[PDB]
Amino acid sequence: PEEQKERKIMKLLLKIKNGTPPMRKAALRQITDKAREFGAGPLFNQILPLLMSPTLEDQERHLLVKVIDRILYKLDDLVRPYVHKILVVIEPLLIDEDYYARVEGREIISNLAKAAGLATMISTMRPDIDNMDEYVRNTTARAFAVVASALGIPSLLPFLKAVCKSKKSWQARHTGIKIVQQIAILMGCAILPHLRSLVEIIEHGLVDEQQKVRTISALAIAALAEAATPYGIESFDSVLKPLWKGIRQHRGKGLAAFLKAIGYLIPLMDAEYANYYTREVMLILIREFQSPDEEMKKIVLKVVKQCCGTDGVEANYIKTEILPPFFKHFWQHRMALDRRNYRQLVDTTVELANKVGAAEIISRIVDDLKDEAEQYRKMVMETIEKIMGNLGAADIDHKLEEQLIDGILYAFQEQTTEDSVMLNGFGTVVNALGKRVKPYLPQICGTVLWRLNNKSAKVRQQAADLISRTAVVMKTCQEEKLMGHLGVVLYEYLGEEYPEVLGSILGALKAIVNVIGMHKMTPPIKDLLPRLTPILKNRHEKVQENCIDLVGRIADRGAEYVSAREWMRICFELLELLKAHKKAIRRATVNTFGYIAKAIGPHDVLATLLNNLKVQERQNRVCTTVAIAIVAETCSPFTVLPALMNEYRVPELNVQNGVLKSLSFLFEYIGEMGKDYIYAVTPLLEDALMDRDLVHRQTASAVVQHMSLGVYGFGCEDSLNHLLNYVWPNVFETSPHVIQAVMGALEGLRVAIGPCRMLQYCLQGLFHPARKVRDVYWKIYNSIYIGSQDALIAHYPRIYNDDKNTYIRYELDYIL
Amino acid sequence: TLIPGGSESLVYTTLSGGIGILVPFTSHEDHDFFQHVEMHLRSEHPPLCGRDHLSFRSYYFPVKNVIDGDLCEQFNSMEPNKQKNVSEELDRTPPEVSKKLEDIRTRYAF
Amino acid sequence: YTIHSQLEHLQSKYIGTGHADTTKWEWLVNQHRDSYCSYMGHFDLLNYFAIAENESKARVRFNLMEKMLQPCGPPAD
Amino acid sequence: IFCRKQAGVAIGRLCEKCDGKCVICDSYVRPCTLVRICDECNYGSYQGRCVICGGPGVSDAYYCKECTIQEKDRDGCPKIV
Amino acid sequence: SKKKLRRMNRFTVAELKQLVARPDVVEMHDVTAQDPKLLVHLKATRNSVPVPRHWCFKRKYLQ
Amino acid sequence: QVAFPLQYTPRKFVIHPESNNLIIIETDHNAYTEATKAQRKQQMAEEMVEAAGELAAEMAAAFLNENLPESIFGAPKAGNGQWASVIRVMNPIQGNTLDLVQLEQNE
Amino acid sequence: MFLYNLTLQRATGISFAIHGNFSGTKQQEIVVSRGKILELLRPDPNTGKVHTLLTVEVFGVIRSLMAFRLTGGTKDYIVVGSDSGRIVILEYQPSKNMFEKIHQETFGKSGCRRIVPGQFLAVDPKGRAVMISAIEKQKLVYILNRDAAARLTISSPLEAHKANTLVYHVVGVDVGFENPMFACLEMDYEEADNDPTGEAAANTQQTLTFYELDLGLNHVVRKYSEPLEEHGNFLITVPGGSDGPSGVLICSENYITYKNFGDQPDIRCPIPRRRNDLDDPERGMIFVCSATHKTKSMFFFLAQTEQGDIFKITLETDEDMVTEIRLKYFDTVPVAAAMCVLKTGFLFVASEFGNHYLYQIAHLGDDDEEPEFSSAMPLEDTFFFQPRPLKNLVLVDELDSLSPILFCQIADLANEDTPQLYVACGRGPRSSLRVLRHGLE
Ligand SMILES: [Zn+2]
Ligand SMILES: [Zn+2]
Ligand SMILES: [Zn+2]
Repeated sequence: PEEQKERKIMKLLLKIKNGTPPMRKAALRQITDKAREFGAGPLFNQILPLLMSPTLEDQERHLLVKVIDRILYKLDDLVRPYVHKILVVIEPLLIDEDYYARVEGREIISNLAKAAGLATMISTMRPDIDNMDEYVRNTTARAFAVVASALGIPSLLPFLKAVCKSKKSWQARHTGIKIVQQIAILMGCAILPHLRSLVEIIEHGLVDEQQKVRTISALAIAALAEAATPYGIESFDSVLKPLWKGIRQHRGKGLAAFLKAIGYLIPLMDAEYANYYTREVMLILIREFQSPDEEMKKIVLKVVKQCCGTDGVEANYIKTEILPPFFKHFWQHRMALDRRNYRQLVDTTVELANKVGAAEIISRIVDDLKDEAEQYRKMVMETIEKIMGNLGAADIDHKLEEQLIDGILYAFQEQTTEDSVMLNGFGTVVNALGKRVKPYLPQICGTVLWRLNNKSAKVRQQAADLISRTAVVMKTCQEEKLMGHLGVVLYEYLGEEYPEVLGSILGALKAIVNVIGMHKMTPPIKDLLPRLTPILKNRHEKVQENCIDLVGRIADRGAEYVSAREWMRICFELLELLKAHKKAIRRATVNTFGYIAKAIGPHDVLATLLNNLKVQERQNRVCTTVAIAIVAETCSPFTVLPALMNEYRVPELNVQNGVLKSLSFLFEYIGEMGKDYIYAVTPLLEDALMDRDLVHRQTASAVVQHMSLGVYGFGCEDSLNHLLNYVWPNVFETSPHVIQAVMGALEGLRVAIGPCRMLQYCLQGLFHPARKVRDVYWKIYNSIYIGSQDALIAHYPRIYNDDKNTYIRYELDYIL
Repeated sequence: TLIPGGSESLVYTTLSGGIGILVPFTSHEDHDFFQHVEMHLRSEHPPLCGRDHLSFRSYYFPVKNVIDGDLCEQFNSMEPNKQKNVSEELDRTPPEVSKKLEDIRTRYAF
Repeated sequence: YTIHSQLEHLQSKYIGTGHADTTKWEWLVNQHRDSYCSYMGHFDLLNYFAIAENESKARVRFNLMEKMLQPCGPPAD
Repeated sequence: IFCRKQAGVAIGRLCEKCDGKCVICDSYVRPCTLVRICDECNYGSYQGRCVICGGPGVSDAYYCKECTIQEKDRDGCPKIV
Repeated sequence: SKKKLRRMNRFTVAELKQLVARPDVVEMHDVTAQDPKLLVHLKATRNSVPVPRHWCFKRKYLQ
Repeated sequence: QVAFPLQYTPRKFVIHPESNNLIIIETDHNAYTEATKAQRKQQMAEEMVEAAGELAAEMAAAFLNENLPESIFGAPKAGNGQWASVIRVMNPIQGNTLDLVQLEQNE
Repeated sequence: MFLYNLTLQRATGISFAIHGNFSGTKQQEIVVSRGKILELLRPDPNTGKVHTLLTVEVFGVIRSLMAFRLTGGTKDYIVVGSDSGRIVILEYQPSKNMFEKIHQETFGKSGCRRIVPGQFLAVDPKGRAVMISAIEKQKLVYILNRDAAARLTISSPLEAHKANTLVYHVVGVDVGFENPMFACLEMDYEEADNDPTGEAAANTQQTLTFYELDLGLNHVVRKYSEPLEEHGNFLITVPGGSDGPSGVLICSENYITYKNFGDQPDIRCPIPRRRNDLDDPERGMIFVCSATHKTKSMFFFLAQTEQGDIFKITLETDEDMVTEIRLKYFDTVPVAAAMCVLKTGFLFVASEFGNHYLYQIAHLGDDDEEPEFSSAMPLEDTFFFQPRPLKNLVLVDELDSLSPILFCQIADLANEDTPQLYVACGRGPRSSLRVLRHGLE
């Protein structure tokens, strides 16, 4: 029988299941064209039990839903008689704690009901909305959400009207209400074309007798608000009142969800409504400020943020109305103990601060700096820090700022975790106290110093950190005793052996020396830097970073204080930082070679760099060649070019290549500046482009590339023409590196010299007798064409027209 | 030459209603100045429409010895932050730059 | 030569490139098409031609895009 | 071997062995612009990997200033797959 | 075969030089072009720049 | 600015140093000269007369009498190879066209 | 030598224009493009004087310019396709009086190439996606979503690479929250270059086609080709969605056509000419530019023709189909690079050579002793009409422009000491010799 046969040949789902990706291509293509002729008749019965098989995997599911959707697009009609079957076997997936079961059932049902018939759907799944089981009601309701995804709400909305206006069953009114909230979850923005039709659907049950329907409808309000935020400035008064009354004449998860939903209604309202509505809802809020519930807390606090954050309600309103119960019931240990409440309580309390100031909020959360759950005072400084950092320290008065600074000190000592929490709190709080902090610098430091004395490393390290934070304001005190303190006491801790603390100590010393210059530093740098030199041997990325930073500052500014001989020894030590395994170190090393060339003259450091070029192993040769480029950039290139060029004569490879690579970087650093040394360097590149070796011409070509890109636009085009004459012959080459550097030289030279000159070099060998030469010229002309295909329009030759074609361009020789 | 006693000039008049002048330089101090002005301006204030300025002015054959007065004259309409940054690279004050910008049109054109 | 898979992918990527055997006909016809696409793109050569002949911008661009089809004679053989 | 299926807005990343070099130029210096990759060499187990090592995406692949002067950085996901 | 037919399809250097409008160019590299009329018109265009010497040679560039 | 019209596209011009006096040469593609303009107008009016039906219905007068200014109404000029010219002698300081030489058909 | 380059007078000629509320208000702004310049003007309704608010350099070529509004926002972004391999998104800050770059997407190489996108660019009427397109082998599409904070985002682009195909235009079709989709023209030079006879040069047909989104499956699928009778330049979009039907007016030579896919039987109409004209027996007629006034009440198109004549077009439509077409002679204004038909009762006629104009609309172009034309009126013969001076439009404003500056001469040819400039400018009948001077009158 042809039907059993069609299924037989149809099981090339084996071709797609097992097999090569060739197998996949053969079968996928054949069926994607046979999707009519094969049909869905045999498919669906082969197909449903694999899609329901217990361990078909993520991408098996992905591929099979690919199949179902595209074959259902294909066979809009040729899938017809299997609708209730697909329906009921996939249905529980939309109402299912796997978001992706929801998603995938949703998408395939979208396409199913889409290329299918709505009639069948309605027919089968009307009588199930009235059913007795909330299980089946939820499953069919989230199904209906997926079916609206598949077809569109419009075709359905009156039948929704029915399933929601039913006077037989409350079961079915609850069902329709959750269908509502479900689409409100799924399609999201896609509702505003209706935007009130569903609101009409739901107006019936927030007053209903069954708490189930009432409160799921509250949550429907929540979900619709959520998808219905921002855009939606129009129609909304036609339902404002059932919301209003159910808010109080209701109880449940729905009410907190509805508070978030009416948060969307507090942003979208006007005074004579957003005064009465808010003012009314605030007493709801005051009774909910003690709500244990989590998503309650979320919804009510989000609400409050927008609600008591409008211009409808005066500061007085909140300060006498919201704050007392709000602070009372949310400023218990429970909320900081909570993982959600910590941050969200923060959010809304910072916003109420933004609303009504600091001289009351700060006062209401002062002594939570001395509570028990260190998490708590941690939270309160998290807030306070955010608050004063955004707003300023001007609002806080005297006694307030006192108790604040003191609770701060406590939090930081009491610290028992390795966290940036209390650090950032401190940094922000003094960052905002600005100049308010003068009189407690004895207090603040004395604390930090006693900590710096501790046995266990961790607290020592912490105190070093805290110094590195407040370092700048330590200045704004003008604390003679106190900034002097931090200076000498950190000179003490310079003996640490925990790299993690030593690095931060170096950071704090640097950030002190920035404010207070060298010649009034508390340890005179005359004793500091001698102490620092034995640290440069600490073979650790963070302490090394900060140490070389500090020594670079000093050698820049102090320069004359240190002696030439010291700088020379330090040069010789840098020469073997160029082999660290971390690249930050090596870039810092090169920079300081630059600074030393500025302080001392360039010539001795350049002599010590060439001798390093003689080393082998490449990555310290390459980094000394960077350093040479840098020395030349700072102290003008005429000082170094003769020595480089002359060193190009020592007969060794690694060094001739070092010279060439260094000129590369130099012209890149110089850029336009190379417009000076281009003439000096040409006769050396022409020298090395007339053969000396493969690598000789590879390297001279790289140099030409970088010179050209530097001297773009400064007129030194005669020199690059001259060097084209010498580079272009290497065009026929084979070695990959050699021909590659040649091609690079020709792109650089293309921007710098223009595309006429290079199209002329490329003219004659486009159509030449050999295929090796045809191919190289078409490679070049391709790269000349891709970049700057639009200049060439005025550079093409004149190519006469034979009999049956026209080839001249008369457009271009109209006279005028 | 346009205005009386103004040094010589090249007037160019395009096909889209544009009219302008190319004006020589008398001192590598002027030259190097605007040279650096725009060499920074390209880097920190690129054109709106995606392009690169160097490549737009070297569309067909590369640039050679012309500075883009219409990019330089954009320093005015720039933002205080960047106005700072660049004039500090020049270590002149935004007054120094903007006056040296305006006066070079002053002595040639209007 | 996987470089070549990529490189005749590049030939497939950029209409107008070449290779060592390319024929005067492909070369000059590609440059001719590009010339047309830019006469259209640049708002001003369009005025140049519109004004040179006595046509109007719709007339101009219609001609151009008709010509874009066999601009340089019939093919090679 | 290259992906080169055209560019996007998804940044690339470097393992720590591969930390520091440019993607093609094989430099170690003066990186200017960030790398972007294609969706196809963006998805799945290939999220946040080393364009070169294949190792875990930790540090950001960048573009040597030469590569940006010659605009070899305007071709797209250069993943050696 | 195909190669023999197109080799015979090829012409004399005198064939070329007499055909062409600018005879200075003609060389046997052109006489060996698969499109010598083009190749010669190109090589006789203005301002264009001829292939290096050394593609024939067996020695590499500056050995 | 202040703008003194022309009727054919301006190609080039030269100066008269004696009287400050400007000789413009103007010329256009795709246009009939003055002569052929009027001549084929009235001639089309003739072939228009010949509808053979009421003879009475006369529009030719209104044809030769209408003159819709091309300055707004587009230029009644057509063909493909059809050229037109003018030389004009004008004053820069005021827009008098003190002389107008108006040339042949396709010259 | 060492030179410094200065522009005294910017380029004046106009190439592109858009109209939108580019400052969020319902006072409308106009954004036109000079050569390498983006210039924004706001027309005051009181006097009728347009103030040129913001004139900016972009250092590139503006090949394509199209404004768009996000679904429900109050601003009017700009999408600019220029000659770099990028699409750019622009906005106005009146607070700083400056254009602001929201997003930036590279997709290829620089210069006015041939297969790199940027020449044509269209949007979807609602503001959901943009398509960028070249004149061969390449088109991409970008999707646009407000972010949580409603600050626009743009994801990676789609593809429609189809070899050997021109494009004479691309345009977005107005669907109602379906998948957006686009109507391009096309052609296929392919065979005409396989045929050694030149036969396939003739006998090749434009194919008015639609590509379609699938935002669910996130790709572009080729829906609907249809071989068109004859090549026509472009496609005016029909205000669909809720208002109007969907569909395109194909502006082909001598004939303007309604057409939409599905059940509609395709609608024709020959173009009415002016009578007793003096134009070559051969010369065809093409629709040059268009502009559509779609308002609370209804919609209509204006399209212009070579001799400068403007026409009105509205749709005589039954339930889902339209039924027939009425083009009725409005008036004739300078030849236009663009029309931007305001509310507040004007329209911007961007001249193409010379001074560009602002007209104000006086009568809807309906119900007077000017005849009536139609797509249902059968005939053996054509229509005609006899034009006349300005009836339905009144010339409010006149902005000067030198475009084109065909010749110059510096001299001091008035008795004044400072030199004047003698600019020979303008095209054909609208040409002139014009005196420039440094003074103000
Ligand atoms: Zn690189
Ligand atoms: Zn990839
Ligand atoms: Zn790696």
